[PDB]
Amino acid sequence: SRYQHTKGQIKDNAIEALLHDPLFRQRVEKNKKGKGSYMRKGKHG
Amino acid sequence: PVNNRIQDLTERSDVLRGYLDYDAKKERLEEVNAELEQPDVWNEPERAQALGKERSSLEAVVDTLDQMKQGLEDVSGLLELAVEADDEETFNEAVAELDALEEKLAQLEFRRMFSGEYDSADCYLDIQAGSGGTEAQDWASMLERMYLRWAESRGFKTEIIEESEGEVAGIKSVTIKISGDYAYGWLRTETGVHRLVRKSPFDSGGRRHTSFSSAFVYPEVDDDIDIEINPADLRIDVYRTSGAGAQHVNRTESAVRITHIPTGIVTQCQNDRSQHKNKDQAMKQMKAKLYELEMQKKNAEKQAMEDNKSDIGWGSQIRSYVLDDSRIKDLRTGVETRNTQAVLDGSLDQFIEASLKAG
RNA sequence: AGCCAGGAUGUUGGCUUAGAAGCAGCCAUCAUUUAAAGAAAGCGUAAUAGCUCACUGGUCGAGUCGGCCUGCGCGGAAGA
RNA sequence: CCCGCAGAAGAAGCACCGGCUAACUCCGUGCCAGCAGCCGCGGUAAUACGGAGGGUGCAAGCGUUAAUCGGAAUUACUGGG
RNA sequence: CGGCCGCAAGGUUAAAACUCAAAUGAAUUGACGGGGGCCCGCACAAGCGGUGGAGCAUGUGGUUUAAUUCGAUGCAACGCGAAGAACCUUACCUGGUCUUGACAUCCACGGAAGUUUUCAGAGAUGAGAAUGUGCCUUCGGGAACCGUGAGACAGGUGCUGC
RNA sequence: CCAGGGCUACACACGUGCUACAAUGGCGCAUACAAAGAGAAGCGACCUCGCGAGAGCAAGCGGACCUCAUAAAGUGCGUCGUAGUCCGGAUUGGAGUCUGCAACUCGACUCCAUGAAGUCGGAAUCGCUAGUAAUCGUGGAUCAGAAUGCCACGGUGAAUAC
RNA sequence: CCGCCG
RNA sequence: CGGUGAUUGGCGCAGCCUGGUAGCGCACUUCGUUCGGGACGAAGGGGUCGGAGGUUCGAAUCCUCUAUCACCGACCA
Repeated sequence: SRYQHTKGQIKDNAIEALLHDPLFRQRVEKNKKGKGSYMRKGKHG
Repeated sequence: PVNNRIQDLTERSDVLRGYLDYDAKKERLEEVNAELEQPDVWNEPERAQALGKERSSLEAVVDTLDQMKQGLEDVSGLLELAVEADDEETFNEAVAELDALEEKLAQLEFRRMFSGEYDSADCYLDIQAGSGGTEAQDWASMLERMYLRWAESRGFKTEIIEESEGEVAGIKSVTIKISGDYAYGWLRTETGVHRLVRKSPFDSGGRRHTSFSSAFVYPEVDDDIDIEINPADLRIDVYRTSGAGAQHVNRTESAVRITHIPTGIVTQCQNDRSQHKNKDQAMKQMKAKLYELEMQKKNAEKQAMEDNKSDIGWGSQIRSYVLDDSRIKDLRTGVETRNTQAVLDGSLDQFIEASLKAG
C-alpha cells in the first residue's frame, strides 16, 4: 500500500527526498543501564 | 587439477536456470508455437511479427541452456572416463568444448544484465547522509569508502567531483564519477537507502542508532544537440507596431510574429526600428522559448517518473547493514553475509550479482 | 521494332545460422547446363513464392541505333 | 397443561490473561508486522505483537462502538477555592 | 471577530476550532555555577632538562595489498595485548590435500608398540621394501599403542564484553 | 594438514623513543672506583688463530667460590681550533662472522669504503622538589637468533619553591 | 577584558 | 546598431596607463588549542592574466580581431 510522504510534489530525486522524510529519521534506542536509563516502573508489575 | 572449473561451471549453470524458470520457459514456448499451429496468423502482420520476435527469444534462451544441460555432463564425461586412459589428446579436445560453453554461459550472463537505454555507459554516484547528525554523516562516508574500494577493484576509475564534508566527521554528500565499461550495469542495483545499525562513538551516551543514507546511481548521456527547426514549420508575419512618438510607429511593418506550429507559441518583437533586427531578435527569442518547452518536456518527465519512486512504499530500504550484531541482509534478494568487515571495504559482488539475476 | 518461344542448376550463398533463395546491405560476382538465361535491372515477399526485362532461337524483311558540332523554334512564362 | 414412547440421545460459545483488573508459559517475528482505554509494548530470551498449550471472566450469549449519569468534592446548595 | 471608549497608540469585554498528557506550586537529595568562604596535590609560580624541527627505532591512523590477521583508539588507545612475527608462532593470503577428523570418549575388526631405508611430491601425503612380535591367560581374550569402518559427535582465535 | 607468502607493504599524518647538532667536546694512550642479577640441549676462563665479529682446544661451575665481566662517565697526557669541521653515523657498495633445516622477501653483528639531514628547533607542550632532575654505564625476562622497548641495579649529581 | 555550541 | 571599459587564484578585487618581478582578504591544506566542533594561533600551497594573432630580444600590460557582461546614445518628422 501507498505511503503519504512529507514533501509535496517531489521533483528531481526520487530517493533523496524520502531520506529527510520521517520514514527515514534516525531511530535511536534507549539504554538500560546507560546515560538515560531511569525506570520509575519497568515492563512488568 | 581442472575439476575446480568443472565444479564451478555446474553451480552457475543452474542459477541461470532457476532465476529464469528453465522448465517454465518451454511452457510459454509450447504456448507460442501452438498459436503458430494455426495457419491464419498471416492475416494480422502487426500481431504476426510480434509472435515470431518472441519465438526466437524463447528459442535461443532455452537452446543455450539445453546444450548446456548436456554440456556439463559430457565435457566432464570426456575426462572422467579417459582418466582411466590419462590421454593427452583428451585434454586438447575437452577444453575446446569447454570455452564454447563458457562463451555460451557468459553471453547468457551478459544477456539479462546487459540491459537497455545506455546501460553500459559511465556512471555517477550521488551519496547523501540525510538525517541524524554526525552518525548519518559517518555512514555516508563509509559507503563512499565501500564503493570506491569496490569499483576500483573491478577495473573502473573513480573521480570525486562534488563533495560536502561533515562539520566534525564524515561527509554530508559526495558525487563521484565512476567510469569504465558496463559501469552503470553493475551499479544500477545500488539506488536505495542503506540502513546502518551500530553504536556511535559520536553519541555521548553510547546508544544504538539506526541511520540511513542514499546512494543514487544514474548513468550519463548527452544533454542537448538542439538547433533551429526547419523554417517551414514556423510562420512569420509582420505588422505595424503599437505605440507612439510619431507615425514612424504607424507606417512601417517593423514588428514581427514568429509562430511555431508544431507547438503553437507566438514569439513577437517590436523592439527595433528595422524588421531585419526585429526578426533576428524574435528568432533568437523563440529558440530560447524552444529551450523552455524542451526543459518543461524533460522536467515533467522528471516529476512524473519519480512520483512513482516516491510512492513505492518504504523508499527502498535496500541492504540492512547491522554491524553491531555482525550480519548483513539484502532486502529485495535476501542474500545474507556474516562478514561485515569484508562487505565494508569492498567485496560487494555477492549482493550485486545476485540482484542482477532477479529482474 | 513487333509477334511466338526459353529466361536454366547445386544457390535454403554464408549472412545476424530471425530474416534477404536475385531482390536493404559486405564481398565475390565463379564454375556448371547451355542457343542462351544478371550466383539478378523493375514488380512482387517478413524472407521464399508469383509477374516481366536484360540476354538466346524462330518469324519477318529493309536500313537502323546512340553521341558530337551547329541554324531557327517550343515549354518554363502569374497583376492589378 | 397432563400421560405415554424411544434414545446421552438434537443443543457452548465469546472476551480476556504486563499494571489498573480476576487469569501464564513455550514458539514464531525483531521499533518490522502489529497492539492500545490510560501509562505505553515491539531494537533477538516480548507473561503487552502473532500462534499454541493452560487459565480467568460472562454464558445463549459475549465483545466493540455510540449515547447518559456515576466515580468527579472536576461548577462544590448539600459539598471547593 | 463584534461592540463600547480613544486624535492615535491602544484599552476594555471576550471566544472557538485545534493540540498536549500534562503544565504547575512549595520543599528534599545530588550535580553544576564566568556565586561565597576555607583547604590540598609539580596545579601554578621559582627553576632544571625535554617534546614539537633533524635522522633513525617502534606503535597507530590512512592508503596500498592476494593478504597487509584480530583486539586496544579522549584523559584512562598509539615501545599497548606481544616478557621478543625469517620457518614455527599464525589466527591472514594464494594454491595443494582431508573427512568421525589434528585433539576426546564408546563400540566392531585388524595389528605387539616400534626400529631400517627407497621412490614419487613443494610438502602434507601415496605406496613400498625391510626388521621386531613382548610383559598375563579366560586361552571366542588382555591392558599399552597403531590402522580401519559405523554413528553419537568432536572442532571453531566464528558472533555478541550491550 | 602442508609448502611458499603476508603480519616488515608506503604519496602520507600522529604518538612514544634513541642518536645528535659538539670544545663543560671528539679521538689516542695510560689509569681508579660499583651494585644487582643469570647460568646445565646453559655460562663459557686460560691458550692459539683472525684487523675484528668469531673459531679451535679444553679446565671450572647447577654456583658468596666457576664463567658471563675490562664498569662507563671520571682522572692523567697529547692533539683538534669553531669549521658542517678529526662534529654527526643516516644511507649505501664490497667482504664477512654466528644462530638456525633455512638469513631473498625479512636477522643481529664485524671489517673496509661511503659521509646524508642536522649549527639547539614555529604555534605549542611534557616530566621532576631530592640522592630527585640530569647524565653515565651494568644486569635480567621473553628468547636458537633478533631491542634504542620493558623491568631492575649501582656511578656522578644539581637548580629552585617568594 | 574575550568565553558560542553539543 | 557604435563606444566605453572591463575579464587577474575557488570567490570578491589590486598590479595593467609607465613592457623584464603577479599580490590582498576570504575559502582550502597541515599542525596547534578543546572532551569534540566553531572561533583563535602557527606553518604553507594555489593562477602563467577570456580565446586568437600581431609589435619587440621579451607581452598580464602595447595594437588588432572576436567571445561574454555592464553602462551610455538610438533623435526630428
